[PDB]
Amino acid sequence: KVEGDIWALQKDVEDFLSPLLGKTPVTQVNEVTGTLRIKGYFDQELKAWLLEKGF
Amino acid sequence: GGQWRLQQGLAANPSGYGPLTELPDWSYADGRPAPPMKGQLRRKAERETFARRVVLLSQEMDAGLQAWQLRQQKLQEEQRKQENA
Amino acid sequence: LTYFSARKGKRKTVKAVIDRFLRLHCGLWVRRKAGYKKKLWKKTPARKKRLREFVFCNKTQSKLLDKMTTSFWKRRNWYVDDPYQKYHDRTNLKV
Amino acid sequence: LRNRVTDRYFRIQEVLKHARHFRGRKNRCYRLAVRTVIRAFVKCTKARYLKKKNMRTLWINRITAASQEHGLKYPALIGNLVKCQVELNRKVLADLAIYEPKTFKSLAALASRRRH
Amino acid sequence: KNLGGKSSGRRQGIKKMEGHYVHAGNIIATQRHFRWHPGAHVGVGKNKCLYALEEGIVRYTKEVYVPHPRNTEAVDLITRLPKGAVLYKTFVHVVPAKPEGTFKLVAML
Amino acid sequence: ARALDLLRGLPRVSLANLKPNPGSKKPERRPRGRRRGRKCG
Amino acid sequence: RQWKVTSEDLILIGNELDLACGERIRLEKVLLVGADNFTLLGKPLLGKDLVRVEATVIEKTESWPRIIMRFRKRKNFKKKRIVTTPQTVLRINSIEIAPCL
Amino acid sequence: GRIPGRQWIGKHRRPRFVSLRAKQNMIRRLEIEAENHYWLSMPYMTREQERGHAAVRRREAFEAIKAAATSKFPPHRFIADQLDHLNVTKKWS
Amino acid sequence: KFTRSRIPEKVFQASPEDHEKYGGDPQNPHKLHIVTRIKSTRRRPYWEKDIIKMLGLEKAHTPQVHKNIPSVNAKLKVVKHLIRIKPLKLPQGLPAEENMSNTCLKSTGELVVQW
RNA sequence: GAAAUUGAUGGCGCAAUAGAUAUAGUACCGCAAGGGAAAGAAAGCAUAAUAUAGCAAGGACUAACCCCUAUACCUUCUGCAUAAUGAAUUAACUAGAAAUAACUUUGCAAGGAGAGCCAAAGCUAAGACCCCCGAAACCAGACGA
RNA sequence: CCGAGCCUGGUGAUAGCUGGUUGUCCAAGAUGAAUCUUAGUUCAACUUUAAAUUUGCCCACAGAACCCAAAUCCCCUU
RNA sequence: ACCUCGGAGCAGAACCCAACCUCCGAGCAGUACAUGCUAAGACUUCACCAGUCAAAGCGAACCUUUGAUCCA
Ligand SMILES: [Mg+2]
Ligand SMILES: [Mg+2]
Ligand SMILES: [Mg+2]
Ligand SMILES: [Mg+2]
Ligand SMILES: [Mg+2]
Ligand SMILES: [Mg+2]
Ligand SMILES: [Mg+2]
Ligand SMILES: [Mg+2]
Ligand SMILES: [Mg+2]
Ligand SMILES: [Mg+2]
Ligand SMILES: [Mg+2]
Ligand SMILES: [Mg+2]
Ligand SMILES: [Mg+2]
Ligand SMILES: [Mg+2]
Ligand SMILES: [Mg+2]
Ligand SMILES: [Mg+2]
Repeated sequence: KVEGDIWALQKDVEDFLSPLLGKTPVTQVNEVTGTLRIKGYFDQELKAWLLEKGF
Repeated sequence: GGQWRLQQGLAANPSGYGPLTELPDWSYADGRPAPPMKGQLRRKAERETFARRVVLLSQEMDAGLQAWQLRQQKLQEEQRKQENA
Repeated sequence: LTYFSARKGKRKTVKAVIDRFLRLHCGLWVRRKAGYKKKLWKKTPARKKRLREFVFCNKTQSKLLDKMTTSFWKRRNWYVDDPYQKYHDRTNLKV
Repeated sequence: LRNRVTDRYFRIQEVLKHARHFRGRKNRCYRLAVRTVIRAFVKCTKARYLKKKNMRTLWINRITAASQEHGLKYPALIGNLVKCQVELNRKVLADLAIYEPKTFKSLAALASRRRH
Repeated sequence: KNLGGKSSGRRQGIKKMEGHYVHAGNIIATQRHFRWHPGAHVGVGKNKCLYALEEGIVRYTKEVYVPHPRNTEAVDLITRLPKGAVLYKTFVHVVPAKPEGTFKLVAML
Repeated sequence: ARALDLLRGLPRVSLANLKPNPGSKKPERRPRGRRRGRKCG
Repeated sequence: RQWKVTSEDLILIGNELDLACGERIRLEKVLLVGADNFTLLGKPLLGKDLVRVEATVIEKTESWPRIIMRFRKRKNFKKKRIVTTPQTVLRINSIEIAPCL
Repeated sequence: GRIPGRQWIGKHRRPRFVSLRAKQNMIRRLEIEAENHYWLSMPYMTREQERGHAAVRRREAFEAIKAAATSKFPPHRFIADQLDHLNVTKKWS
Repeated sequence: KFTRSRIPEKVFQASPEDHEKYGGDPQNPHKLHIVTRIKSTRRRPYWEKDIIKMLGLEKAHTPQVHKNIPSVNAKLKVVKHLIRIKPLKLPQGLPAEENMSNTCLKSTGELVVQW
């Protein structure tokens, strides 16, 4: 349920996840549906990260 | 008559490398050069890749020989260094 | 099997499968080994031990059984003291 | 007859227009026309190889005639021109034989000279 | 008049060639009679199949063959050899790879 | 949002402009023609 | 290809040339130049100083539709394609020679 | 004068004969391959010298292959593509 | 049966007569092969087909440069009847980055840095 | 294959080979039972026979033919010009129906679904996928010496 | 048109058998086991699509039996 | 006459390989009564079914071929 600059969110997610993976994660930005899909399971890490960002 | 061309060191096929194919087919009447032909550009790219591969393979083999030389030197110097008492 | 029953129009279950196989929810099918109760007096102890075991099915065998049973048999069942409760799910499975 | 084809006339005509110059019922009856039109198109496709093959044979025949007029044989002419580094092709050589007989005479003399 | 003889092959032979990494319990070779003899860290089943008793690398060697004295036929065969003769056989060994454990610090009492 | 501004710029949304989401409607395969006809799979 | 050419001749090249129609060009690979009483032969190409062949892009067209038909009996194998090749008509304007022998 | 059965397959076949042209062709091929033997008889490096000299490049190439294989993923979807379909009813007022 | 053929090693041991005939010095041997496929892989065993594909000789009469090292030589020995091998000669040494785009492989087997 | 229990004038039809068999259960066929129609508002020829040679065309050509190239199609077969099958030809009609599980695209999301059902990211919705003709027969009830 | 009439119905009988199966275009795509079974089918192998991540083929040396040949298997490199 | 299983050759050297192919053998016995129970890891008759081997551990002691399901 992403609103606004989904591309800014994608950049932030890539920055946050590349150190964990060691490579820039592969992602799909559904700008229509407002979703960001990342290859691999990062649900817990992304939940913690979004909590820190205050969403 | 491709055998004679090969003996003279030319391409067996006159349509291979040579003036008749590598030179520009035309130019503007003013004298301005024509844009490079598609076939000539493709052939130049292929020759560049061929030269790059030649360089890469030569460098890899030379580096391998140097590394083997260094390994032999390290082995002999270390086995000599073991003589310390 | 019956893909469309004549009374409901539904897909039917092959009850011969239900009488023989256990489905673990994750998608695995467990079975007994054939002959595990037959002429045990002439089978070596190792063979008897192999025969007394509960055994998983192939991928294609599992697919066949899935086709032959309906979605009722492929649900989560929270039985009281199910001996297979722990086996109903897979863990640490990479691909 | 919920859905019926209404274009069959035009679909038939597309084939028949290519058969209109055939003999017999092949130019009228679609059943027969379509088979022959397919064969005609396949022949048209495969004939692009034979056109090139026959032109070179025609050029070689004409060059042979022209060179024999000057005592040369076609192999000698072609080989000696190559050895003299003249890269005229057979199409041009046949054109010269027909329309520039003095130039072809010059080339034949050149080939014989090189041969000697 | 010739019946039978339709039995299929037993698919026996070496399962792990030399240098292959082998975990404990892996069958190394199945044979009908003793083509290869068990070496170090290699066991023998009822049916004379060779399996690895440790986790390591499989090696094949040739070693002098001294049978168990209770193996009466082999002992007689040896008794009939000349003085210089020594029997040899092909043996399969597993060169164990990992150490059998390490000492770790658990508590700094 | 910029999407609503794009709408403001674009033609009116009507029943003549509607399209299913790409990838949601697979083409229907039916046994006519060379590749799907003859023995029809 | 090699074209036997003279002033005012028309030549049909089977490809687009990236030239505007009416644009003047110099044909640089001249293998032979000949007159009534003499001919000059390159080995294989004559020098630029000797001969100057000039042309003009008169037309840029597409060829008539060419049919490519593939058929194999008793295999349900039948394919049809129509291809049009680009073409350029060039008019040879003049052939000049110079006394550079 | 007919050959029984089908030609070139049976026990009795059409006698085939070797022309001087065929002999020359075979000899030409043989000469090419004798030269191949000579040029294959002089390795530049020994097997032990070549051991590992290309390991780095081979590993990087396989890393590239793995990256391409594991980067497969659906493409992005843009609001612009969806909304541009409204233009099918663009007119002149 | 038909099988892979093991070429005896003595086949690949050049003699002084061969050295004179072909003009290669066993000391300081050439570094790179130029290999061209001059024969079809059709009607040849699948292993020869695979070797050709590995060496990148799918197109006939297209020269390919390979290392003159024992493993490449083993593959080339497998498919030696389908290829022409000539040493790559470098009269001006290997091309520099400046003239990497101005090289040409002469039919003699020389890579000249001027074209 | 249950039950307890739950409780609930119109046409993205046909339009005279279609739609009813139907203008009619008539004509006609049958001893009888019984079967049961049709229809109303291009092909084929003629103008103008025919020319050496040949899957009838193609490459062409100044030129129709002459030249060169070219072993119909479908189906069934390891393999068909095959002297294996089918087809005179035109018109019209005449043959891929669907679940389980997937995948794709939406929605919502530890929940989904408009009760029931599923759920250890699932659930809901949609999209995609399963032909035509043909026996000799068997049985029931009539009709027939 | 009687080795068991004819008609209607069950009935769109059934057919592992024969025949047929209609737009365009591109792409990948070829030779074991059981079975009242060899005119069929199921599993395998092959094949197609999509997906995951990481080694795959080639491959020298070393290695693979006593009894009584061509080659093969295995894998560092490449 | 044969139909299942097994040994040898064809099929020489990993495995695998047919036949109305050339030969041979078996439908168990002897033994004991841990010839128990459990369990890593493997093999596998080209599928499945079925069939093999087995460390460690526990417990006594100190083994060398035929056939499913249902039904009783
Ligand atoms: Mg046997
Ligand atoms: Mg097809
Ligand atoms: Mg004959
Ligand atoms: Mg009820
Ligand atoms: Mg009607
Ligand atoms: Mg008419
Ligand atoms: Mg026929
Ligand atoms: Mg028939
Ligand atoms: Mg007929
Ligand atoms: Mg009477
Ligand atoms: Mg009668
Ligand atoms: Mg039927
Ligand atoms: Mg293809
Ligand atoms: Mg049976
Ligand atoms: Mg059958
Ligand atoms: Mg198996």
